[PDB]
Amino acid sequence: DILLTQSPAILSVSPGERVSFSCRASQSIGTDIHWYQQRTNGSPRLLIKYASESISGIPSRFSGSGSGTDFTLSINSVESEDIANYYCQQSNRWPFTFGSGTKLEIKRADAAPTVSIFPPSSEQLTSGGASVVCFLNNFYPKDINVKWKIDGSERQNGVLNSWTDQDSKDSTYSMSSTLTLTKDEYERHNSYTCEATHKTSTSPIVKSFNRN
Amino acid sequence: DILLTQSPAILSVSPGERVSFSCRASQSIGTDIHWYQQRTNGSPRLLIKYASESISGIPSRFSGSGSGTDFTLSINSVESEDIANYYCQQSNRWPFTFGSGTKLEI
Amino acid sequence: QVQLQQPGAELVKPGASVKLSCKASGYTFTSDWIHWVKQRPGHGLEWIGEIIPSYGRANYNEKIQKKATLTADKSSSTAFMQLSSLTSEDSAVYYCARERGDGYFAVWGAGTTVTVSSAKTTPPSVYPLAPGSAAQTNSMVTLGCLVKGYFPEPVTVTWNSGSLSSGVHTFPAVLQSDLYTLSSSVTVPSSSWPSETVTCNVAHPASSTKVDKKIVPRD
Amino acid sequence: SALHWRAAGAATVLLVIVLLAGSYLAVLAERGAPGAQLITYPRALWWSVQTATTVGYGDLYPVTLWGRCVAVVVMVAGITSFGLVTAALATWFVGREQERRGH
Repeated sequence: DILLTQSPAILSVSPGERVSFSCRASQSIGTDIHWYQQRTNGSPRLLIKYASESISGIPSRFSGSGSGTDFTLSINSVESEDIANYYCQQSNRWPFTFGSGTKLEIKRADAAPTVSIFPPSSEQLTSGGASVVCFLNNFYPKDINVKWKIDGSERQNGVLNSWTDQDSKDSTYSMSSTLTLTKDEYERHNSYTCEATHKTSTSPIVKSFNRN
Repeated sequence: DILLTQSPAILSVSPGERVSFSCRASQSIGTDIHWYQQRTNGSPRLLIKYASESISGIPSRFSGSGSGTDFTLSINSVESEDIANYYCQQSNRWPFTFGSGTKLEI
Repeated sequence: QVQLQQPGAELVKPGASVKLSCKASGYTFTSDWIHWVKQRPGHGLEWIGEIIPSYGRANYNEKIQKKATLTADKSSSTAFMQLSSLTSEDSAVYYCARERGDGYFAVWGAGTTVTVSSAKTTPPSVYPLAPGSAAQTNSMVTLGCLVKGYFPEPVTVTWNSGSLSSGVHTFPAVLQSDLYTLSSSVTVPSSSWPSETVTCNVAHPASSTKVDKKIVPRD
Repeated sequence: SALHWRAAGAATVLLVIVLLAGSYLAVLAERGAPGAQLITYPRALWWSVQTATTVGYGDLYPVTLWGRCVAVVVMVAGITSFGLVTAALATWFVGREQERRGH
């Protein structure tokens, strides 16, 4: 079967710049190559068909080129909405096959995180639980560390973090640190703090809140 | 003449696991590849013909795939009776040729 | 209008076997082929098989273990895929797409999330997240709502039934003892709250439940 | 209207039908066979036409038994159709040469 090689796997580029992903077929497939876009959690979307033919509804920003074994999908002037995974697919010979995929990644200006701390909900406490949510939104680079402190004392148990893939709205990243305790453990403690340490500033950004 | 490369030479796998031997032809042979099994002291036994067509009497466990120059013989869920040597053979161009063989080892 | 419709999710016990659906609408020709692609989390697209409704024939990917059986119901315009004896390995998002016989996938379905576990289907619990009483604020305000204790994936979190799109982050769920947990974050002008209601819509296809939860300030 | 001319006409409508069906059947038969290229309608149509006219460039051809069976039918239809036209042109020339002499 035909093998479609997509390298590099990840592409980093500055906003507005021109960018190109390559797709190499293990054998000559004419122009029977097609390009698909897939953003975080969406389904694939046809960008270019038959190597260079454009589809309607696709920003004139996207073009295709190539023939035989070497194909290129270019984006003249990249922008946040372009952050996704790009795949190539051939219909020259059966069975149709797909490329391994190339992730487009934009490099934007440094942005410090927007921290927000949230005290557990009453509806939740009403059922024995207590979750202290903290958001580290729209920062960049994506390297960020979050520290919890219960009554001035660093906490590390019951903490589960979650990061978002690069945002396709502004090329930033966001993280959600969730400190989960029982109403009990929560009832017997004063202040809850969430400290964020990010390249944007030596000083750690912090948000606290006392149960009363 | 067409050269059939079978590497790795030896394959080690845990019982029940899935396993695959590869066979590479020095040139495009379509699907004119066939697979043979040969246990210790027995004669070869046809497993798969024409790259993917199954033979009757062969555990549904054995499958084949590939076209052109890259062919694969897979065994879904290996078991002791599968311990043997596996060879590939092409009939695309004269003379028919054989692969060097791959020993399955559990 | 949405051309290929597929059930949001399907829970299956190891060894069991679910049958996915994909119903089409719009122009349907005799040259149409419906394909099925499998996408394991984090990995790429893997072609599973194809079927030509107008005739009923289907072909499958030989490089992999055949765990699917494609069929098509002419009258209802629905293509079906029967996956049998699944395992953790079979858990993934399965898409169906339509190919006009010219080689490329014109349109894809939203895909069906298939999770193969022993765990039981548990609807999600939604709690509000409003700033604390002593948190000052500027031009924008960050509200959000927590979705926890659900299984299996996924959950779809919209804000104000979709009207409020700009400023939303719906973090990837974390798993812990057969139950997922995630949070969604929304940011609106601090002036426009709570005068204008901000509600988070959480849908969990696996349990056939979609619940609302308005975000009002703390007492 | 003379038979030879009716046949010629029929032969043409027929050939067209065969080309179209041939294209469809070919793709249907070829898909599922690794390495097959006769797998999309547009080119299949181009394939059948070049097969019916017996030109066959080799850029496309069936590799499965049913595909080849479909090819034979197309080849034969194209050959018979075009031959039937030649035959009609002969009956026309023969019939009119008899005129240029009297009968």
